[PDB]
Amino acid sequence: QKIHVGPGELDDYYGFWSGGHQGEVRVLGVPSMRELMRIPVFNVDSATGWGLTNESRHIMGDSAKFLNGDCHHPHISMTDGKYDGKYLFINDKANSRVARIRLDIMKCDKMITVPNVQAIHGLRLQKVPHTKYVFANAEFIIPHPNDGKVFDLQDENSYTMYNAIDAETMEMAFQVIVDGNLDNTDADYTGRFAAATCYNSEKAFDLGGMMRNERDWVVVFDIHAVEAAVKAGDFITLGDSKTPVLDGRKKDGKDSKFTRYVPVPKNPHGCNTSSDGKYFIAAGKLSPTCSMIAIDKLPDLFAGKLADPRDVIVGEPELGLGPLHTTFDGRGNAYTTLFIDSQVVKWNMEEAVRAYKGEKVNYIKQKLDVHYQPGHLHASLCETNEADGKWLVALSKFSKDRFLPVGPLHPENDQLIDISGDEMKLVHDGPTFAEPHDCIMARRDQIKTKKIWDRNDPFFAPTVEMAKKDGINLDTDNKVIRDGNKVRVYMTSMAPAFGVQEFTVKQGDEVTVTITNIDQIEDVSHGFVVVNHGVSMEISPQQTSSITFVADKPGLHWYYCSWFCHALHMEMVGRMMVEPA
Amino acid sequence: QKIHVGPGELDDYYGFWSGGHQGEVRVLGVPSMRELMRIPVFNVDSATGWGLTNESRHIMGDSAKFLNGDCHHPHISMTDGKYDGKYLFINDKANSRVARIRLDIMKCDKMITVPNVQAIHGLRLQKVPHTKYVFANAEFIIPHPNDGKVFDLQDENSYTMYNAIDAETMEMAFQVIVDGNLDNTDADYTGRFAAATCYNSEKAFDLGGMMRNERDWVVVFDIHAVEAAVKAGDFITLGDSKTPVLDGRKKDGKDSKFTRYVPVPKNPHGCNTSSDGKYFIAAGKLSPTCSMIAIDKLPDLFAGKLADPRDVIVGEPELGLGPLHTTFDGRGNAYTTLFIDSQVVKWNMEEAVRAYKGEKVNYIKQKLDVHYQPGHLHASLCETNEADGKWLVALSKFSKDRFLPVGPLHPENDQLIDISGDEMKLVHDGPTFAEPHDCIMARRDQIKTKKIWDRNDPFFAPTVEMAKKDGINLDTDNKVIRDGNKVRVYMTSMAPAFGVQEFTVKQGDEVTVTITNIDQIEDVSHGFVVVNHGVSMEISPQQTSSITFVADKPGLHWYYCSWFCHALHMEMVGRMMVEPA
Ligand code: CUA
Ligand code: CUA
Ligand SMILES: [Ca+2]
Ligand SMILES: [Ca+2]
Ligand SMILES: [Cl-]
Ligand SMILES: [Cl-]
Ligand SMILES: [K+]
Ligand SMILES: [K+]
Repeated sequence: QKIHVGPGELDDYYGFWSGGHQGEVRVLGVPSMRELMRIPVFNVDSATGWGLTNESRHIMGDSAKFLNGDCHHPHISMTDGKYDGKYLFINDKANSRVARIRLDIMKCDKMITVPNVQAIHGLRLQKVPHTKYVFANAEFIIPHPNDGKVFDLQDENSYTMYNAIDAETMEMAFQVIVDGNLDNTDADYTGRFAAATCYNSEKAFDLGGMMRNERDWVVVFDIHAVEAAVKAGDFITLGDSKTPVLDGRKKDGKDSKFTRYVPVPKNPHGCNTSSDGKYFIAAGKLSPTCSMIAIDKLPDLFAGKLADPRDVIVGEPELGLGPLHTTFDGRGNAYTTLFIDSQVVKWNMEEAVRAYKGEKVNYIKQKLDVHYQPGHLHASLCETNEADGKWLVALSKFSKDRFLPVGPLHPENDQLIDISGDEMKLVHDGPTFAEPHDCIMARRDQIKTKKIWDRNDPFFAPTVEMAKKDGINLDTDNKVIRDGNKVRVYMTSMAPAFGVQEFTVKQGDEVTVTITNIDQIEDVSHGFVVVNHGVSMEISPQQTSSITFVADKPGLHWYYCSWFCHALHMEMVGRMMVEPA
Repeated sequence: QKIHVGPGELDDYYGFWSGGHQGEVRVLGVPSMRELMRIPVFNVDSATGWGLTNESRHIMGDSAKFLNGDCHHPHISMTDGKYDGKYLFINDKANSRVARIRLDIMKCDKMITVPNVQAIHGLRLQKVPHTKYVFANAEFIIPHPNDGKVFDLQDENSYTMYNAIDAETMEMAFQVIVDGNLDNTDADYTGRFAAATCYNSEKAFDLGGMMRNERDWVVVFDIHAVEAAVKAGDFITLGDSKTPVLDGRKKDGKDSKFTRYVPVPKNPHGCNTSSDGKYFIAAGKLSPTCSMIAIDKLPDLFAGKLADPRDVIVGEPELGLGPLHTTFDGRGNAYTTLFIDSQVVKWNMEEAVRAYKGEKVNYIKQKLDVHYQPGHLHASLCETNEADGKWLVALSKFSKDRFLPVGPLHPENDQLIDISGDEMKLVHDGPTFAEPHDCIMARRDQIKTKKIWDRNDPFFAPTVEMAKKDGINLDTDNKVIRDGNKVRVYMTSMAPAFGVQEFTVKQGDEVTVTITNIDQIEDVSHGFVVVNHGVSMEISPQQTSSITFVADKPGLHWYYCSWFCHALHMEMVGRMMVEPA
């Protein structure tokens, strides 16, 4: 298969990389493994002005004060268990957020701070009949209220929560209180069930105390029950938050209607739904195994027909030292990362089930050495019923000597593996910055992007609305509006000239600058930088962007186009003149 | 020649790419073209905490308030016209800075805001006897003083200055006032001469005005005469800066003794020194030519022994539409990007010289189509007397359809070209983000990097000093110092545990957390994030990192390791308990 993309040839798949604790999303071409684009999200991007513009800061809301993010789990919206390519969602563990990226423009359009929780980690989307909810794990246990009166993790009100978000409105939909904590999560192929791993059933704070008892669990949710109760008004609220909260904790050994707890060894990590939709598969981490829950048997468990929690475990294969995550070729094989053994193991699921039932069958097919310490892995289309079994990417955390030395801080090794035949084969070592955790691949024909902006696009619709209240036609106008100590500059730009090449303000004015790029030709991007004022933004064809800063320095202040747009780019400039105190 | 670096194999050259409007430096492996490392400079990096940590904010000084940058020009320190691999220097156009990167650790360790100027653009290094000076261009004509009383560019005190920075101290050495402006810059192979291009000899603000003269110039500097006047104390100062300022403007049609103006058509851009040391080659931009100045004839120019300044023009080859930059194979050939024709033109320098003298000779050897609109280009070791004629990179501004569509905003196309033979062969298209302008390549053996940090390292030496005053040994100690409402947490880190897992503070307290990574294994990096407090940093092996934040939120707040470092990495956590006000 494939491997090389030469000049003039295009990649076959889009890859979407989490940027880890750097905070952006990266778009790659597969199988080239080249970075086609970065999409700023939780990071401040000096290039495009994400974090600086009024459009981005409005999207970010109050959290625009944060300059950091820690994002792990990128996922694409689905319709009937197949990517629809409309949105990508990603977590922020550092500042408790979920972001939405529109895949038609490759920008983040919505962001939410998840209320009453700490650290949003695991995240996956509802598969069937479409992505109605985004499900997100809050990883750390906290007091409720968290007012500094209680610090102890054991209080009746010290807990973490599972989170559902309307994928379309990006509002909170509901939250479910749970025993222990939450690591990773996945959803079934019906919409009824979701599931999550827990590694802190002990509720300790030290290393040894989290590794305490030989088993934790995966908690299985009945979204249908949860939906029913919310619409039956049976919910509580926490603090000033209107979010419906339902209780998924076990009372005195009795179950809530919303949850079930399936014991799993040992500090389990990855939580993955097979492409055939037969299994939730939990990676054992400290246990050298994975754990297979039959989704089949979940209706009987919730209905009380099953004698005991462990009954839904139809497989528990022994695999190797330090299992972290599982993915699927859609051929009936599963692929699991072993962190300690530094391998990917390929294994047959149905054979694992039968071996848990007595039959002595060798369910392991192959172990491939990786370099080194793999975390996540992802097979192409693995999260859909179209799992095509062509490509595998394992994302290792130590690169050691796989690339040229670049100092004490090392890159990550993301390795492309061909799985289209019977033997896994390593084809490409891909260095990446700041620890991507997971990634997702889509077919090229599953993504459809806009070549230039629509004037009516929601992204800057608020800026269009404000322009109205000044009597500005953004498509045509080059005006300066004065309002007390607020100066609002409106201009069109067309390579190689700004529509407004000079304005004059008085010292201390609040200057907003709105730019509308009216070039027709694709790729004709402009920038705008105000020298020595900390101001920078992109404006792409037919886009409107706006930025606001204080003219606190008297004298002549130059602004220049940052994006190379024309032969006369260097001369694409203007002057802001600031009248003294 | 080469091209593919399969798994386990290593690249041959380091590349150091500008990060453009994004503000960072990127280290790539050549010829694979993979990005090995991002070095944060003018950008805020959520991953390492550059812009957030105390060590980084100290280096940046007052400019820490700025979240943006605009770099174009990365260069490597030399000894005897050869790379010595100690330092990389780069410009910031947006906020008028010069930054230093230490190539042993791959971090920015020094940063200066250039006084009394706007927009640091062109930048190159003294070649011989070594890089004592960093030369830097200030692009924009501004009033002095810029107090808001005078705005006119024609005014006797409206001008810009050429800048010299001590490469070692990173303190201003001197500035030189010039007529017109400055675009790009380069230096000879003796240390006496430096030269810069000008496109605004007209001192205009509009587009037509800047294009009025048929010729602008390259201004040439006698650095030795300059140095001899600073020494003699024949200099002025401006405003609050101590920096010696010399006058290299013309006075009533008579030269300053520090400078010469050599008229060159038209809005010239590139300013490149051939690797044999013979020529400053200015790229003609609006004129379809390069102009070759003979560094030979310069001593006579400054000794007044030549009637006209054009007498130092020895070749002015017609090459094609929109020449922007020039590079060298060390074989006698120059290679020039044609922005409008979208080509690299290979030409023989000495034949161009023969042609200028009327001799009938075809100095053009080849034109290679590039995709699309090339700005800068770079041939391996081209800045040294060791120019090796092997690889070339052309950095084109419009990628169009060369990669998959990723929205209205496109990647740049940096195309690797094989120049080892008579024929340039296009070998790889490399999509890049936020428009790197230029780059530089060095042989693998020319870069030596630290595998781990030294405890004595200058980078965190100030943080070490604060610890001594506190009677704190960083290598061993896990104590919590209190001083009023200041709280100074000192801890060691060893995967999988922070040496301080808990600390209590009062609401409103100023918390400084100082972490020393005492793991000995290479590549074992640690991280430190405080949830919902916008705090994030990296501590690589044997490093000390510190960060400061306010505990304005009462309650329990978790802090965790961000770098996946150990099997139990998820459990590398701690607790900040904050008592109410
Ligand atoms: Cu407009 Cu560069
Ligand atoms: Cu230390 Cu992960
Ligand atoms: Ca446990
Ligand atoms: Ca001119
Ligand atoms: Cl998972
Ligand atoms: Cl140049
Ligand atoms: K790593
Ligand atoms: K571009």
